[PDB]
Amino acid sequence: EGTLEVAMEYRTVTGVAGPLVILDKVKGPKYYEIVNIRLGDGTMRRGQVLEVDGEKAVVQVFEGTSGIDNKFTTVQFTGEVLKTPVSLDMLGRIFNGSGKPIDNGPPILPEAYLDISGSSINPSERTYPEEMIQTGISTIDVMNSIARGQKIPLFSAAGLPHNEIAAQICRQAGLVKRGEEDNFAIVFAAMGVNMETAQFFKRDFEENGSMERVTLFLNLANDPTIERIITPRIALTTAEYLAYECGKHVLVILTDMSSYADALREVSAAREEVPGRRGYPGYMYTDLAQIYERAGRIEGRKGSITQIPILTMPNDDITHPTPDLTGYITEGQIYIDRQLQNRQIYPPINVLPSLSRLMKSAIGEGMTRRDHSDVSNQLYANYAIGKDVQAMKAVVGEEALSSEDLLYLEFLDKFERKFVAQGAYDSRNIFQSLDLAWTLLRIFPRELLHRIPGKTLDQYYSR
Amino acid sequence: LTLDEAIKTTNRRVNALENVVKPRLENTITYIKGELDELEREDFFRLKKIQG
Amino acid sequence: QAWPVRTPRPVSSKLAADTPLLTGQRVLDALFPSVLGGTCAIPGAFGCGKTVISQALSKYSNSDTVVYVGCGERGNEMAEVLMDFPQLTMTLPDGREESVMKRTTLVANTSNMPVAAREASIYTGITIAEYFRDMGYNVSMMADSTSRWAEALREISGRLAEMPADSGYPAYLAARLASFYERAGKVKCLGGPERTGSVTIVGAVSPP
Amino acid sequence: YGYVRKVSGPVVIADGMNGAAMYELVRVGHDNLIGEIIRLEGDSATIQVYEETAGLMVNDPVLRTHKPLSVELGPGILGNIFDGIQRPLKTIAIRSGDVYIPRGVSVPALDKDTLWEFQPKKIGEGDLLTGGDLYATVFENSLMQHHVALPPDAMGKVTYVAPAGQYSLKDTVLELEFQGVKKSFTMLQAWPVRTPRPVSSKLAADTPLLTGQRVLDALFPSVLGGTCAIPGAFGCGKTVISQALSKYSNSDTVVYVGCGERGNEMAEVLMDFPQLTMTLPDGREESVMKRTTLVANTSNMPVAAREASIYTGITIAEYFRDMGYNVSMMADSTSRWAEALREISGRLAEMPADSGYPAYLAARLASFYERAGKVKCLGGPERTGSVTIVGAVSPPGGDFSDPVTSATLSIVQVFWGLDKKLAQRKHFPSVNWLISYSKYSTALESFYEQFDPDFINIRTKAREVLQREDDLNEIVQLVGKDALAEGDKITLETAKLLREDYLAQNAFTPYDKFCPFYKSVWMMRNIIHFYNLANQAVITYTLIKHRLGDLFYRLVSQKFEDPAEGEPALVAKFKKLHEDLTAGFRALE
Repeated sequence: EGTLEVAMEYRTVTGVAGPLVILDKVKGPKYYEIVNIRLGDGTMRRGQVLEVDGEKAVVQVFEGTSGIDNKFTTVQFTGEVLKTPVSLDMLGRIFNGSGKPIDNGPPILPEAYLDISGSSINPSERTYPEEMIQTGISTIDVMNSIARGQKIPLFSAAGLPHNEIAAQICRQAGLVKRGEEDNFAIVFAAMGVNMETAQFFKRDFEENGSMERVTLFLNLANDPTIERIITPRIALTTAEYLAYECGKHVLVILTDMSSYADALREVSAAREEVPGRRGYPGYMYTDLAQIYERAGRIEGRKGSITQIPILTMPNDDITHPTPDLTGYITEGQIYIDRQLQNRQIYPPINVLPSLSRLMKSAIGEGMTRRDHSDVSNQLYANYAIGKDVQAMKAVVGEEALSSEDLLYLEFLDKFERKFVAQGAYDSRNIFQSLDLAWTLLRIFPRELLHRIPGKTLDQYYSR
Repeated sequence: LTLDEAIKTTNRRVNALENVVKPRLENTITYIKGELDELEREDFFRLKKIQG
Repeated sequence: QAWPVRTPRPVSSKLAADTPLLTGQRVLDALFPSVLGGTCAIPGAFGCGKTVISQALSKYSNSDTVVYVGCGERGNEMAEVLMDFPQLTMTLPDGREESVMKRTTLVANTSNMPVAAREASIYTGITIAEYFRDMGYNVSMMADSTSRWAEALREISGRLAEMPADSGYPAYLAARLASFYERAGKVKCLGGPERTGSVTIVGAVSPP
Repeated sequence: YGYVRKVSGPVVIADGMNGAAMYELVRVGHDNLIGEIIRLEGDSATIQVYEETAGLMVNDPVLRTHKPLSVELGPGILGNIFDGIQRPLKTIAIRSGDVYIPRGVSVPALDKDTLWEFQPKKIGEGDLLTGGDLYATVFENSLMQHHVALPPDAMGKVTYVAPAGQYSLKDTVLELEFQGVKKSFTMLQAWPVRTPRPVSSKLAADTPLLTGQRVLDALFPSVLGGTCAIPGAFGCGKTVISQALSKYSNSDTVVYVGCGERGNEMAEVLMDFPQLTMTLPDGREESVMKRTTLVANTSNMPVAAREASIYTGITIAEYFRDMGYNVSMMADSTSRWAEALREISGRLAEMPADSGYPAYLAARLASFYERAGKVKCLGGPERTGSVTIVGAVSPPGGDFSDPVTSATLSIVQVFWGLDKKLAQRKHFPSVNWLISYSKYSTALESFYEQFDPDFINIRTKAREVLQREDDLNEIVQLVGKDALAEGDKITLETAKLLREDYLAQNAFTPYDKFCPFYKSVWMMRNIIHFYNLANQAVITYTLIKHRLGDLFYRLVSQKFEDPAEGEPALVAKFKKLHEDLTAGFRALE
């Protein structure tokens, strides 16, 4: 084997500006080589070499440039890109943003060092998601369902209970069961969460007793802004190792993706890169791809990576660059409405903008019922007509609702009342909920229904 | 009859017209400041980089 | 053979297209028709999943050959294409039963693949379709998310510190996009017999 | 050693500073102009100088400090007045005599020649001590005893302990050796503003911030060590709430922090605090300044000092919490701080973000706000303090859409929402019940039920009544009070009584200047219980309204009672009134 070499330690640091540390007289640099910077005080922090030109090197330190002296700090070039020591033993533990074990436990004994930002899967070898998931919440499963390998985020403005919904989903996560070793292992990324939210996550996960199959990658808002960018990379790399290289299906969760967007914006503004819309970097689409575009099923392996991000519209606007690019990339949306929260509904899922682009394959005959697609389409389409009827009633009066419009208004009322609402710990099965969905569709006459054929639901029978 | 007509007009103005205009004002503000102002700084920043 | 990917394939003389593109969709072929040789463009804002129309058109067009060259698109769409095109089928006038995968090629690179390859994707797609046209067929393509090949432009213009024209895109964006789109059209090919193949560019532009 | 080379406005380039460190404060020129290092390109440095740089001379000396922007803590920190960059305004004025702030003042933050009474703990001369150990306490003044904590990042076996007596900060009150080398510590601790103070464990907040106002105490409670937000731009509500916090809040200390506001406004507030006086629960009369510290940086002050004032204040609050005291910070105008940050960013030519603020504005605001919380102390003996921030916001025109407002609402747990409409309608509390909220109620429910298990149910019923108040409002608006049912009329009347009797305070009146939580709880019980007891009887609304005149008067007076009688007497009176109202509602039914 090629003989090893001890990393060269330099002291030629010849410039500091912003978060970027300049070096000179570097002997044979390497792009994206991880360099750990030791200050004169002796404290150490990591960093990446962003731009390599000639014998120079423009390093981006992690813990901040503060305290770096141009004649007393030393930089050591490890000569290798960032690598996360993934291992099967990493399950049931908590790690910092960069991966420091923070559960008062010994560090990870790596089964293999794996580089973050792993290469893409050859789409010829890529396959298609073909199985539903039993998260434990009615409205997500019944309409705009989630497939074992499908990516889909949660759109929810600030202050909404989306964190509680994520915690409930993670604690109640399970297969359809229509096995425990390959059962759902949950990788729980936490980008830029509050300390109270962090303690809540830790306590809730420890309480459900599923610590044996859940990994927390916590990154608080106190941690450096650049260190938040590598947290999703590490989480997804560990998920890739667990799923493809070990077998068990992984249900990747990342909270506050808007925090990741803000971290990207801060890092880009630091280096003065070309800005896209709203001052975000012009390559944000590619970065959000490299984060999201890993969920899927690989042909030769029995693993599967399901992605459930959690975004937050900053101004409660769907047109914001982060949610817009996500919706471009994320293959569907599960939407949460503040207006429904104003009505004191615990799971404020609004179904009008919520669609799963892979639902057309999750449904079928192996699972669910043969009337799933048509019933979902009707409860998706008649809601818009009910909203239009409500608007007409608001702008004209109660007399505007004719013998047909009043039916749509009553449909909307009952749909928002009974169907959407669910218990904080209710595992409402599909058929029991689909019966009430059929009742809601049957509030309207069985002949005015245009899109659905009568025979489709007629195959199913009440009681 | 007159009260019904006036109430219809008032409700239409409150619901449709004002809520139509205000998003238009927000979009116009975003298009100017969010793009033109950002571009102007970026253009000048690139020019200063060229000079340096 | 071999051919530079930016230099268009030579022809005898381009000529007007006068045969409609039977997409099999009511709206596409009834109100807003397209001709076999013309250029289309579908905006399809976020959440619309405009690639469903793309796939339907590729499946059911009268075009002899389809080159789905989706650039920057999600890999699951390519998985769907590779899974369904063989199992899906079409019939020919001879009466036999055959798959559409026998005539469809994908030069697609996903969004997680490196950025700079996207322009190469687009150009290789158009050159392959040009070759199939010079064969004489009524070949067609549809480049999913050509707007991704503007992010590819500006993510390079930024490294070169080129002067930003509009929203960060370089100045030649319109020029290059025209140089790409202007390669469609019915044309009498070079040499006998008198092949009169065409090529269609059903692009997709995703706006922010 | 070190000479300037290029002076382009605020930006300054100084050569011969190879050993300089990033963000290390430096003294520039003979006038001792103070500026922070930004870029260390080459062997040269780059400094932005806070005060005006006009008149600098090339090759004028530059003197390093080997320390980032730091604050000298210790005895005497309370009571005084300090600038943004930790400059004692009072002593500067006394020493210079004149009024203007000299360009290049060098007065130390705390007088190092003044004497304070010192006495050590029972520690021995050869014992072992570590960082955060409380080895002595000092009577800086009466009733504000100051503990002397051994500085963090310092530990070792005890070598010398100063016996009790009169000493000054320049004296070496403590000396100890970890290794063979020995270090001697005085009573002055320096700590950088940017670096937070070391903590042992971030506890869960479990005690409400009793502000003395019923609306904040019961409707929208705030917990010790919890963030708070105020949309304060007019109506003097910010002044009122600040005075309430200074006088009646549970906090053992208050650290007001004013940045970039109107100079005359800071003059008014800094003349108001000395006039403010608070009585002790033991009957003693004190001055709020004896427990108050004030950091005021007006608009005339340098922009960098305006940005650093907030961090200075939060570091002072953390130092106070280091000895387990409950201390409350009050950021006067976070909007002004954000504008100062924007000006600094524009000076640095950083790439603009949303609405012109730099892209790190949200991140820096979150980093600042994350320092609040109930925290276990470092080092023994065991004790626990808290730091709660009640930093206000000034949205432009009241539109809660500016990035400062959005980030603050995203980070702050409890938003109280002062409304100018209530101020126009002559509302002393001015708290809009329709927009305020308290996200910490779920965590505070433990204490809420421990004090009274029915109090939380009463609060939920009051929230439901407030929600139905607007419903009855449009009901009266569209058809009038005639269509209201007897139960609906009773609910509307009870909501109006709650709004005009308990949800509103009288401040200026001696009887309602301070509202104890006991009186608040009894008032809430006497209101909600009466509301229900009248509700289930549906009885003609007119009849019960006529026959409950005495009950209505008792409910109204349930807040007119002064706190002079104390909790045992007022609680008994409220209980008797509630029993009488219940008897009148039940017997007449």
